[PDB]
Amino acid sequence: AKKAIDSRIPSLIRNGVQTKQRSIFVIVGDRARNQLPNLHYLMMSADLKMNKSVLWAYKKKLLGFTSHRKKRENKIKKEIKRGTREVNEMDPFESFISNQNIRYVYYKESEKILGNTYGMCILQDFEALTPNLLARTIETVEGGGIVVILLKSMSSLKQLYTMTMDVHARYRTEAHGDVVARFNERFILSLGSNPNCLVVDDELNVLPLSGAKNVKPLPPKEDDELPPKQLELQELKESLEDVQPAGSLVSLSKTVNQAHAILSFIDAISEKTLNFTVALTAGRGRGKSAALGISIAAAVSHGYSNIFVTSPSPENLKTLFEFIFFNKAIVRVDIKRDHRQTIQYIVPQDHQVLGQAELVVIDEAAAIPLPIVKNLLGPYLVFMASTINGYEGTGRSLSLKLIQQLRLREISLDEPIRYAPGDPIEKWLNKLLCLDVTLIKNPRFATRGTPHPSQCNLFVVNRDTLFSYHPVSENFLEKMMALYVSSHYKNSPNDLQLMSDAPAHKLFVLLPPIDPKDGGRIPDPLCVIQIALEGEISGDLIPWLISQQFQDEEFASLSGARIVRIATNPEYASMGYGSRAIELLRDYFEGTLPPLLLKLSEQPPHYLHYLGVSYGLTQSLHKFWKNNSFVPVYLRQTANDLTGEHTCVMLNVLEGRESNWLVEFAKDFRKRFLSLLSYDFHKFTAVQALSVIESSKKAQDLSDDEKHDNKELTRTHLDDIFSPFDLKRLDSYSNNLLDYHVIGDMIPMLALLYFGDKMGDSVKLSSVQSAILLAIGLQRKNIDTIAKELNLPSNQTIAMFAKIMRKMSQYF
Amino acid sequence: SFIDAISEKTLNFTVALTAGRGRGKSAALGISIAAAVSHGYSNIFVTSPSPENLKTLFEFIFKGFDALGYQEHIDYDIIQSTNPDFNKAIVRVDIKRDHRQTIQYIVPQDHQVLGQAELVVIDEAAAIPLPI
Amino acid sequence: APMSDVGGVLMDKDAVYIDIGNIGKLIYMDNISPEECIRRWRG
Amino acid sequence: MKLNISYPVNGSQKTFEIDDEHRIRVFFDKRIGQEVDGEAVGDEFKGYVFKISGGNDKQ
RNA sequence: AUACAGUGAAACUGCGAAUGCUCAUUAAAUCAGUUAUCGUUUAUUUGAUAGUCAUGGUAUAACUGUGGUAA
RNA sequence: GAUGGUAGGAUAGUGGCCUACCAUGGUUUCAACGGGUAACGGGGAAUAAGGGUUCGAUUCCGGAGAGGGAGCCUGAGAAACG
Repeated sequence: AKKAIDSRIPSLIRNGVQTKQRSIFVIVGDRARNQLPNLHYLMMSADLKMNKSVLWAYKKKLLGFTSHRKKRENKIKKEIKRGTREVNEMDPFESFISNQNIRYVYYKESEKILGNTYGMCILQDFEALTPNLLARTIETVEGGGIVVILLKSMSSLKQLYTMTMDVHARYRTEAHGDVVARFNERFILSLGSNPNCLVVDDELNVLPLSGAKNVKPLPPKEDDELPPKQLELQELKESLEDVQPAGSLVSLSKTVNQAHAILSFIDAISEKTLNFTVALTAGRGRGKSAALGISIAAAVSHGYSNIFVTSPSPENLKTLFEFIFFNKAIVRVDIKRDHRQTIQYIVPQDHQVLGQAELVVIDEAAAIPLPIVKNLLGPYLVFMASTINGYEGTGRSLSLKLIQQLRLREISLDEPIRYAPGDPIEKWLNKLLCLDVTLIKNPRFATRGTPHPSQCNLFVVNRDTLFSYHPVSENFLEKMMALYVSSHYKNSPNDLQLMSDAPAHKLFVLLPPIDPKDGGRIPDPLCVIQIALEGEISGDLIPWLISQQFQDEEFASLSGARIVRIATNPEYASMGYGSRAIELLRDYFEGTLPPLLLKLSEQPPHYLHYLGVSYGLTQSLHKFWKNNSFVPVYLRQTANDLTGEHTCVMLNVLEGRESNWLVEFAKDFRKRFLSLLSYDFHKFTAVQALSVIESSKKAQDLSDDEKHDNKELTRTHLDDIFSPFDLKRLDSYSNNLLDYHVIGDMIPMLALLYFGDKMGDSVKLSSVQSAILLAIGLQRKNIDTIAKELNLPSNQTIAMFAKIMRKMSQYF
Repeated sequence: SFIDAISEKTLNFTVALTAGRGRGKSAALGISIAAAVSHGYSNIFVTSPSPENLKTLFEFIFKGFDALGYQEHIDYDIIQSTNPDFNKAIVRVDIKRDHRQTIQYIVPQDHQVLGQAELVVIDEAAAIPLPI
Repeated sequence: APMSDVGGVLMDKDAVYIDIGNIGKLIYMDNISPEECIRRWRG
Repeated sequence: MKLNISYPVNGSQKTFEIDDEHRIRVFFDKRIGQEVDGEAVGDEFKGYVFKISGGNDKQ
């Protein structure tokens, strides 16, 4: 029973390990455990130099065995004592377990595998494949490598059988509820279209049903199968020895991208412009931090004195300090000295320290708020480090608009330090994960040239048909996702799985009108809207947070929808296509396959009491919704590190139900904001506060209400609160002889009871004067801070102050 | 003594110079700046309680010997249109670099600089109350 | 034991069978004449 | 967060996985033997009354 | 056998588990002999031996089931 | 505490075993004491040598340890050292 094996299997593994690539296998079957270690031994015997370690990832179970060596040895010893074996017996699988090197890892601990390199990885649980996870492991598998997925489930077995028998039809059972792994179906089909993948069973009877069904063995008997990056490795290299103190470190530098990025930094060292940043946009692990190590090496060998390191968090300063080449002194440690020995990490909020400093490096600029970004782009020298094509941070267009609101040359790192370029798994992964965002740069719509909003149309998407892997639908999907990534600032990879498989989530496209010729060419979106049905119709967010902030069993019984994403482009931000789409969607609510594109008409929505948008608070979008028709509902208090802005939610209702509890909430929330100023957003912009308070004023002075209006205060309660000596000193500073502290003692509650609508109607001072009042009595900041806020270098501040408190005095 | 204190690889150290009136405290602080940027790691943060003579405190660069030339408004570094005789480029200029070519200042009321600082040079800290 | 069985495989010619289941380089830098060798080394 | 909730008259002990931060932070800061409602945690737990009996940490 | 009685795993409980090799040298110390214990202790052995509610409450283990953790 | 008294604690039990309170003693050229002793030593301890010239065979060595000082725990009996 020493059976044969099809040529595809060892042919693929040998060809991969001599092309420095990665292969991927999926095993259906009853065991797969016994068929694994044959592959591992086979891969070493294909090549004796490649890395040994195998990573095993699982959700919470282990297939028929356990890891603790004491447990396995005790069990097997006791099995000898109970007499079920022979003394010197160990099967191939358990041999593999207790002989190789394994890192076991959970799913949730997926972040402890970042910097390592593994020879093989194993994914045990197929029905919980987070995109973020899959990105982790596949990126960290070294070249000449194997990625193997185990597929013990009859459910996926029937799924794949059905898909192979009919690509168009599928198999969906509602025994799960309303959750179906459309992302996993797309995974399986794209894997079918992979150029070096394989689907195989137990006993390795390879299935031709999918994958690279026909690989041929290369003749690897040659030394010239060598990439152009290898071919133009350093050949005019000044590696000579009479003097080469940086030539040593350039020879340490690995790729040609690393080498001429180092050339960029040395040209920058020669360059003596003051306000300057040297920009590296990199793929991940491609020599970014390595270039950081050579940059710090060169800039302490020859640079000013040393550099301040700035990071939003302590990320792998592990490797940033692990770049070495003996403690620092004036001895021949220089080319090893310009490294770990000056351990002084600082916090990136010390931008004035940075302005003083000789040279500053910034790492992963995508997690830095833009005011901090400019405060570090003062008039001095900075090395900017960021990851394009990348999770957890910025995008290409986001970084370009960053440097354009900023400002010099940029450099992008691409060549992977581990595996071979042009990699099939890397390309296929970029395709499936959909991070190839270049659709903005395409020559059809590289410019902003778009029609006018007189005719634009919403389309609801049959997302099942969308995520069904059909190439035109696929094409449409990267187009819209490129829009999505350009629209946001920072993105997570699981979100694609989120809207693909989340039942209550819906997507809409504002599109130009149909081409009247045939409708055969590709539609090209203008805006994309992501919402989710949330409420008693059932999404854990909105009624929960409302119930927490105010006891409202009525709100618990309510049902509506939350807008998660508005999706436009800075090329289209000129006019308000989003406002067009907003009006259209609000009008829709309050007024052999299923088709790829469904018209908005043939799908009745449910009964939506309310619509609420959730977003990180900014001036532009706040102004946008404020010009639009949403009630300011809630603002958080602690701005996170990443966004730098407190979260904030808007609501809007316009139905036959005249709500007015929204108006009650608006009055409460304006009062709450009045409380919360000078507490947590003690220091933020007064005109922003002004915009918020007047938007709240609009919201609680919307239509359909008459008891929500303010009643006039009483002079009885006035004298109840104040003191006649305070009134005397009010008239005294009205005579302008006293001190502004002796008025600021009583300024803030004057602002408080002033900012009620009684005094709002009595005396109208809604200008820069009211801005100054808000700043000095409720933002409670210095007169000097107000002065440089208004950029008025004189006592104009006290001029308007004297005017307005004078107006108060003749009121009194 | 202070360069020995600098060569000490500790994080925290206090170097104190209690001088009488009329002994060149500004000369001592500028020498501290030149020393601890020439061999020091990164750069130094300088604090005075007032807009003091930090301009000349940086002007003690290679001059400031037997003839110091402390002048009111005629002095050449005080004059804006100047060549400070010790200009910087891609040159071995370090001790003639850690000075008036990089005039920088910290208000003592913004004490977060000196709460996350690495090396500071302080003119006249006796007037500073103890918690700050 | 590469040519022999281990695990459960043995590798044939191709068909794997499985079971059932400075002066140093200055001198030796040979495109240099000794004249400029000693000239450089003196300087 | 996994919760073993038992009702001992029926002998019905059932576990639940919760995915949030908020409901578990509601149950935070308690000792064994006390009581916490079901309305602060679950829309399907209104009128439910749950007594702590024990637990296991993450290790 | 409609209480069981055969047999019997898990466990309660009773008792035993106080009859192993290596390293260091003391001349009333040890050891041998001989006492004494109207001055002590004793599970066990055997021998005697106590006139001063047709039946009171408990609990567990095991079992069942639900879980945690690399262990 | 060296000798003894008286009292008490302690011990299963006496007894300076231990503490108070005291008395100021005891051993000694009859050599105390001290030193060395190869003290793997000796004991008719041991069966003996049913005739080797003194020799065999057995038994007691004596104590301590069970990573190392320190402390605790049951049982009739442990200062158990698995």
